[PDB]
Amino acid sequence: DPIIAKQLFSSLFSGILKEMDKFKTLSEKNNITQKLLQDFNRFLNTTFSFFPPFVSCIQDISCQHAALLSLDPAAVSAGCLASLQQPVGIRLLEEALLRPPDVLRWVELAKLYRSIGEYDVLRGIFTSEIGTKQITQSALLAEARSDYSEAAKQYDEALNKQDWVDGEPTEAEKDFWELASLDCYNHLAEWKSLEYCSTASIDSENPPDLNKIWSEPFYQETYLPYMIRSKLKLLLQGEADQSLLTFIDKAMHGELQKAILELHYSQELSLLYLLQDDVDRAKYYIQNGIQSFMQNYSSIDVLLHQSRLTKLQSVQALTEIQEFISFISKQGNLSSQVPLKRLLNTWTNRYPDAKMDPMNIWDDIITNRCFFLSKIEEKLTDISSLIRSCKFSMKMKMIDSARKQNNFSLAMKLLKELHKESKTRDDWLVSWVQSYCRLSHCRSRSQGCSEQVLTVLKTVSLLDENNVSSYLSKNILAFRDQNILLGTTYRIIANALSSEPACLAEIEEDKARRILELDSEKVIAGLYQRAFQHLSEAVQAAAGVIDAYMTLADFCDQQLRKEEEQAYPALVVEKMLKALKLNSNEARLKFPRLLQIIERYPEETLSLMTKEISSVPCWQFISWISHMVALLDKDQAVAVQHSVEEITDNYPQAIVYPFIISSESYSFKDTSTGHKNKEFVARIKSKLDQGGVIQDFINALDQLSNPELLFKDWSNDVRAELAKTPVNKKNIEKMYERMYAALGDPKAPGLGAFRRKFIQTFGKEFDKHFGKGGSKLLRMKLSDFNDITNMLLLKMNKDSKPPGNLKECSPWMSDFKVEFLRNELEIPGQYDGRGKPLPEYHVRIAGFDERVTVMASLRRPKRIIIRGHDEREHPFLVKGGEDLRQDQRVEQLFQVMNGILAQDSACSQRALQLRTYSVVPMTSRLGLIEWLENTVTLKDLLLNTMSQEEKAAYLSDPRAPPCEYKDWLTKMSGKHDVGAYMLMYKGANRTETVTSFRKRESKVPADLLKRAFVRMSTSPEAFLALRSHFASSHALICISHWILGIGDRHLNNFMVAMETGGVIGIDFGHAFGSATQFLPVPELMPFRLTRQFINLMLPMKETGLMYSIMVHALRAFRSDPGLLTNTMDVFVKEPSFDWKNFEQKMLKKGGSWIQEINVAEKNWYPRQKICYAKRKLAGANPAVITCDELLLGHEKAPAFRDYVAVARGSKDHNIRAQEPESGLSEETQVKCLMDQATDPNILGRTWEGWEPWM
Repeated sequence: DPIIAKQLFSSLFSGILKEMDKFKTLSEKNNITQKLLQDFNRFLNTTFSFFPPFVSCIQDISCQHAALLSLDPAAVSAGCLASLQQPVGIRLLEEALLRPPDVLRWVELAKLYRSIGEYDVLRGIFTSEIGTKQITQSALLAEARSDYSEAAKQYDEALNKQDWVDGEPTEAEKDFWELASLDCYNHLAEWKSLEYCSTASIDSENPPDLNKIWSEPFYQETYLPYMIRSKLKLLLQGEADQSLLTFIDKAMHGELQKAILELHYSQELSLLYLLQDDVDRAKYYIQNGIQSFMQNYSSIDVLLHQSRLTKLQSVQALTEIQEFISFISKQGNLSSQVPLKRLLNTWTNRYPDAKMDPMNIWDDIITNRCFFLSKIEEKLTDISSLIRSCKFSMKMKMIDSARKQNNFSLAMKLLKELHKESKTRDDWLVSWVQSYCRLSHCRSRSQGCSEQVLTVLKTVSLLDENNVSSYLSKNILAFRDQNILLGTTYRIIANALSSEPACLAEIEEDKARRILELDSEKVIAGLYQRAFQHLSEAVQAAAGVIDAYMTLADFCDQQLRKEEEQAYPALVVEKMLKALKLNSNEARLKFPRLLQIIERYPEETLSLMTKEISSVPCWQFISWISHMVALLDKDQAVAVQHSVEEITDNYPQAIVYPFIISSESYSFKDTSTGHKNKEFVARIKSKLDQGGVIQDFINALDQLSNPELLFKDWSNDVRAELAKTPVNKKNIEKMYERMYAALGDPKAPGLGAFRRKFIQTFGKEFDKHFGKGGSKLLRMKLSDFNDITNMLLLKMNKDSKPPGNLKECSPWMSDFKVEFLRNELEIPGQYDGRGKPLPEYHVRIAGFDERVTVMASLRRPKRIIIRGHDEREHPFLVKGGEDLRQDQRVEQLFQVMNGILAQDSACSQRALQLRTYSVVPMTSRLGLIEWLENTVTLKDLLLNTMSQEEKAAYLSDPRAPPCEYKDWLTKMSGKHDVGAYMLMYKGANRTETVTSFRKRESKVPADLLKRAFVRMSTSPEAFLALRSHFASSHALICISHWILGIGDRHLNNFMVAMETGGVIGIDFGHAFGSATQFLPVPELMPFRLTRQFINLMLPMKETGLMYSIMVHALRAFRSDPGLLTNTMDVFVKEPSFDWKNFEQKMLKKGGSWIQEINVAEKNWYPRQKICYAKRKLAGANPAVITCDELLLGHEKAPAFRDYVAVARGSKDHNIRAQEPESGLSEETQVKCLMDQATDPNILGRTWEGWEPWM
């Protein structure tokens, strides 16, 4: 076994080098270490067989001592690239680049990061380190998205510069421009311009590409693959070129020119010998290619993902070469057409996937298949059309996949190269024209309003071509799609010149007259009619008609939300319900729009609403069941009664827990239409929970929650109502029954659920103190004294034992053991939209477990370890007293959020997906949350990475960052409580707080997250995997907690997954902007990007991985039809939190918000939150929205202009003070977001529990 020999030598040598340090002082020690360094250089230079547990052995023992770190940047990179052991040379070069020699080290580290994928870390060092110009930054910005036309334009516009008098570019960024030009010319199909750029550096005047590349081997690694690739890829379509054949012939004579050429490529060699018509050498080289693939794939480590992916994305082309050789060697395939037709039918069914394979894979497979079909049509001397139709269909599928990955300069050249063939038949023409129009519609979603008219005024005249002169009367699926795309075209024009009213028509010469022939307000209303007519013609003419419904539906819906400043409510309701009658999901999230339009326009279209909802499969409302059953109290519930009856008759388990939350509060009417509704609610209450076990289940769960932290909630309920004025009658009398049901006589909890073990020590002990309560407190009406309740509430927690130690505390569950058909429970947490469910195969609960575990918080939830009838064990979390509906709402928002992420190409290629869980509110004040296995909170991870002494030095010391902030706030203001923040904004300037923040954040250990990810990783090939996952997950939740504005992101709202290193986001108390608007000391930062998240990525900068993930996710978010805005609108206009639930849930945790109701009762305003979220989704300065929220919630306060001055910028140091208010872009938006999150003027002035330094 070579691995244990590697480990034994790597431990023995380091032990000897450690033990020699007593004698052999610094005179001889330096000579010994330089001789060891020279011998290691000699090993790496004279090796010829790169044995990987030898190469990795010497590169592992050099990295651990600070004398061999300056080993050999030229040899380390070559040994790791040839030995396929890159993540140890990466660690070696990074440890050298910590602590010119430090320029070629960045060149070799970029060479090592380029080979394992990792193109986001690669761009992050070509800006911070290989910089010194202002055109490299613009070119890399244009290449970070799939825009390799301007990005390669401004590289050849900078290599052949002449003077450029501001300095001279170095010799490290002068060939980097050539290499990046080769990359960007390779990303398109620029095959005539890649060979010239790759051969224009070895020599001049038609250079000798025969032996000049074989000496000075820098021309052998970089300029050789691009030359042979660009010449073969231009040979495969038909030319002569006579340059690669002769070079391969003259290079296949020797071993120095033969071993490299037959080891590295061999598949280019098989394609070349197939071009030279001989098959046996091609057979030998394709079998050598398959064997070399197997040898390479067996050496990449399994947890280096995307290296195995880009390795495995070539087996289809390899196997298609082998399959073409096998198809052409037989003689039965020649003279008969059925194996050819079977080959075509298996070719047009095995595509690479759109949206997931990059376009070089598509380019390889389609160019190979067209070469194969040309060879087959050569050897088979109708049948000429059956191959042309295959080639046309494959090329059009390639273009349709190319558009979806935002390759528009690559799709336009394919559409222009395919136009001449798409002329003879009409269906080819309409597919080409509709692909053209779809490309123009998906292209214009990012240009400004002045160019959005220009890019779609081209696709109007080419629809006045043929395919209208008697084609769209024989076929109907094209006649629908043309009307859909023309309506969308006029929609983009009419919304384009309405945001900018007339200046877009002013910047025109005849295009304004071409607009107006189809002022300044009477043409917009004509273009909306021109959009409406074409969108309404389509529904009169599976995903061929539900789009025809839903585009018209969303156009009329945005017309109504614009008209709020017509018989359109008739056209929204039917044309959304007829598409929900088919299985849709874009029509399934838009149903509360119908529930709001039938309320706001109720005088018409309501019997139509009943007649249209009367025939719908009643499983497409289980996501919206808690919205239709909250209409049971309210007037006009006759539009939804048959669906509730159908659900209670078919699935009487998935309506129960929304029924208990809505029967808790119901104030019915007295009119004749409000007369049958009481009978209906009584009917469903009688026919549901018929066995009488769901209420006993909920009662047995309610006995598990702590009552000592429920007496707190009852005291806060009664002291907020009784102790203001003696005019509010009998509310305390109606609300004392809730306290009497859980405390008082001991037979009432036995009648409710069971004889508790807690009531023997609670309800028997608190009788001689609560006889006074039952006598006087039931009829008190004094509203003056509460210390007699405070002194017993203070003594009730010194004798109470939150250890219950068993499941015998709630003994209905300890002996569950179901017997027969007596209404089995079916454990909650299923039935979430998602087609027609199968209730027989759902997990039924078949036992509890005899252990309880209390989680550490203030509210103390309880984890239960119950079992299932599949003999699994599910743990859950019981939280009693708290309305968990809002967490369920925002997790549904996270579900639609990472459903819209997975539809994006550049996000699904990196596998960006938010981590969700399940929350069920069984009744109000009682719910059930999922539990996550083997996860630790972020503060506990950082607190257990430390040592045993520095923990005490960090927690208990006067110079600790906790106590120093309190001393600083005492010094700057004067008062020793909250309110000193209000005087610190006016008693301090910028520089003092910035220097004090640096001085107090230079006291925590900087290597606190790298130490945690290196303590548990055991390998350099696992350190990379555990760090990049943490980076991607934290960047995704940082950008996702900003659109729907979530504050309070302190160190306990993040849970890391200690087997793979990924963060979870929890605890959504602030959903829209409220931590800055209603807390006393606001939160001015967008998210949490502190020092530890910065120092994890050293020596790389924040302009790499986190920057690219945030920009890609934000561009995924703000390119939508409006699903997220509609769902957030439905979330805020749901009447369950009208400042009262807000103040109750802020009361139940005693922090900083205390005793504030004078203006916030009349300043909730659910239109404002949607206005601000839509405004920041439309592109806005992140310090303008913050100042608007501070204006909305903090005026008539002393330090308000200081709030604006701190969270506005400084115009000298801050990039967010130099940019305009609106009309921004994604890259500059993320730049201002990173400037606001990392700002010592902000983090020096922030809440003391948010902990900005760590």
